[PDB]
Amino acid sequence: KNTKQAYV
Amino acid sequence: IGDANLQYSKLQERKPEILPLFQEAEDKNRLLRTVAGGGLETISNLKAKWDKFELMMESHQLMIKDQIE
Amino acid sequence: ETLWEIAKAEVEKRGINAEIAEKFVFFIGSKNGGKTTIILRCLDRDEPPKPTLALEYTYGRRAKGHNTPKDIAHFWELGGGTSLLDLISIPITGDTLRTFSLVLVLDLSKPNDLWPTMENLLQATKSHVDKVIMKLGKTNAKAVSEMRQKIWNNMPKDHPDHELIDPFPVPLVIIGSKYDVFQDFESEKRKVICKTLRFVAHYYGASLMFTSKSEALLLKIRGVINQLAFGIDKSKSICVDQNKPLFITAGLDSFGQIGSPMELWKKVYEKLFPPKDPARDPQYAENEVDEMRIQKDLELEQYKRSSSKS
Amino acid sequence: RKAVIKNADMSEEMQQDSVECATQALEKYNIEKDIAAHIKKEFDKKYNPTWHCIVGRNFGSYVTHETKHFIYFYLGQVAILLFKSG
Amino acid sequence: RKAVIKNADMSEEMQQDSVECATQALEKYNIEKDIAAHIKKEFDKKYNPTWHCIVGRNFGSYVTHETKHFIYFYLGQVAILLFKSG
Repeated sequence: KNTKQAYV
Repeated sequence: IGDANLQYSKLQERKPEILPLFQEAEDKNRLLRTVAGGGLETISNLKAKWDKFELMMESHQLMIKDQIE
Repeated sequence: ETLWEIAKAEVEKRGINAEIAEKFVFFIGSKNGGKTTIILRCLDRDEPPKPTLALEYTYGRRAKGHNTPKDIAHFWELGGGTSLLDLISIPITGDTLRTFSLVLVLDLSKPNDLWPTMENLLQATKSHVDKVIMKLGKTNAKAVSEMRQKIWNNMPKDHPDHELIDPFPVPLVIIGSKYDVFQDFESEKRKVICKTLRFVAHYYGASLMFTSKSEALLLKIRGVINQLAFGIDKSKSICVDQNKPLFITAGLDSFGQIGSPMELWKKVYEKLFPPKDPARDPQYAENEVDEMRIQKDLELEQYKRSSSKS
Repeated sequence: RKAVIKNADMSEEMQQDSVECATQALEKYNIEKDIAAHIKKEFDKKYNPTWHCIVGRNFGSYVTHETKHFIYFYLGQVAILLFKSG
Repeated sequence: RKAVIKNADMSEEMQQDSVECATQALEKYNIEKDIAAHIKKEFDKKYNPTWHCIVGRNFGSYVTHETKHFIYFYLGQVAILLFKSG
């Protein structure tokens, strides 16, 4: 799977 | 690529010296933010890119230590 | 000697097209038509709209991403049939026509009162830009030939260039305003109104767009005519069939499709709507009006004598 | 209120739906949990599950999202995080 | 930073770990983005991915979680939402 980590 | 394990070790040994640049940039950023009036668009973009690259780089190395064998 | 010739040659050769020479745009519209709100939002401002307009000036700035070249765009606007030529003729000069374009905004509030309004405003501006091409005594008219030959061969991309139904030698994009009221017209009226908008688009060769939030074409096409400020043409499909949204790509709007000249105009024109004391004399004062009279005359006469060439 | 997008890894169509959906949710609901629920449900229907939404005035998050399904924006002073995961 | 668990669908051992992990994160980090990041990473390591963490003083959410991997609790006045999904 093609996922990404991020934050706000 | 039966030689690439050597580059793998080197990167692990190098990053402890290069990685602190990020915090050093932020520590100085504290001042730039104020005096530059918030005109730090380039710095913010680069920080975001680093976040991505740093997380990916660790992920690869965590896998490589076991898959390379 | 040759040192200055070379220095001159390079600063002269380059410097037309940091950022290239910026364009500017004039906004034709009506008074309190909602145009100010659209303009202020397009410029990414939070300012409240002003109803009235007296040759207003505003500007905006964009960047590119490799640097901030300070891409500045100048804007002028005027609404309603007020001091039309007295103000429109001032910021528009033939020497800068190449960098000058028009945008027309239509207030959907009163299509009946709007048609004689926008017609008069368009006539005033069209006449002016048409003249300035050579009014200045521009002997070196090569630029004049280029401007007319480019503009009048950009819309008839595929359609045979039979005639110039209305010679309009300046770019135009047409947009509505406050379409929230449009849905509340009689269905027959909405259709005739839509035909009217499309008709004008054909004569002027101006694309048409709706006004909404998801409709990002409104901002873009304004940028397109505003020196690609917000992208490029991004040609989309015409919406002549749906008639729910409004949109026209200039060049595909053949009368045979959008109306399905005079005859088509007559049809929509007549069907929609055919019926288209400072003196203070009864007053008395002695000292107040005498002194005001004297002062009024003395100041005005002095300003006339200044013999300004303006 | 005014929509301001801070971050997005998302198609233009989904970005616009994010704002539109949050705009309707904010107009319709007062309670954050219900505003978020409205936004999430609309995305699951049109763009398939599994979406998640957090709406509020004061929070930080660290999440994992599907590529091309992440946006962070404000409507006035209210922040909306909208993404797919699963 | 007194801990009070409001709702959970989680084993007791994971519940305790969540509180202790969030407590450590809250002691060490001042900004929610960093607190959330700390918490998420510790769970991915120990309890496998994919974990998500939201930390804040004012928000609502509507999320989908895996059974037995959900907790919502406060540390003082700060709410922490910790769950697995994906």
